[PDB]
Amino acid sequence: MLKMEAVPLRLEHRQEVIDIIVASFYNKADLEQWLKPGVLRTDYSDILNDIWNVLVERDLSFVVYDTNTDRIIGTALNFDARNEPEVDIKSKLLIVFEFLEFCEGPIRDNYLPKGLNQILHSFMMGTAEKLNPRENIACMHFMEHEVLRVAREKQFAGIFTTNTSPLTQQLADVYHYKTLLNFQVNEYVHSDGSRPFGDAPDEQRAIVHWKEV
Ligand SMILES: NCCc1c[nH]cn1
Ligand SMILES: [Ca+2]
Repeated sequence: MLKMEAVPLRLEHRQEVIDIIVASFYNKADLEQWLKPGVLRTDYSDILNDIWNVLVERDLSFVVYDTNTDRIIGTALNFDARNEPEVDIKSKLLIVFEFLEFCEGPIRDNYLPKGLNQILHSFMMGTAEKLNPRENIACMHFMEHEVLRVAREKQFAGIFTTNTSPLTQQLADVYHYKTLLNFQVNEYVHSDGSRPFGDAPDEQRAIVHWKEV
């Protein structure tokens, strides 16, 4: 049985967190697959490197250790939704973030509580590549449990995330996240009139989830 411990993010975790996020997203992420070609592994690591110091300073993020091997198997990256760094993104990931803001912005700024320390934004999650399905499932349950604990302990009102894969969408639902938007990703229109995810099947959704704590 997999037994785990959540440790707050520290400055020396940078490369381990990057390796997990890159391995967890590059050529796997459900939105970026439609921007091919031109999704580079360094596009993800460039973003994390720009935000790394503030990410650690805000003290809302954590890694998950396997306490039997003392190695990191997962990580949850969080910010206050109203107090997030903005990075100029020179990569094609900028369209993903603009799409996510298209989903989140209207809901966040007009329907969720105003002020800082209200909305805990679950920004990225990931698990190590070598985890088998039992370990992956267990680590995701452990990270969801721990995001809730951080939210309560840090006195946030709730947890806000856009879930873009079927697994994270279904996990959100069994953890009783409320659906605020279920958007068909192939209908999103970029500023140049194109549809960057237009080739995606009609069934691929971006679901904006919210859970009060
Ligand atoms: N949490 C938003 C899902 C996502 C996709 N790509 C990057 N992030
Ligand atoms: Ca999520």
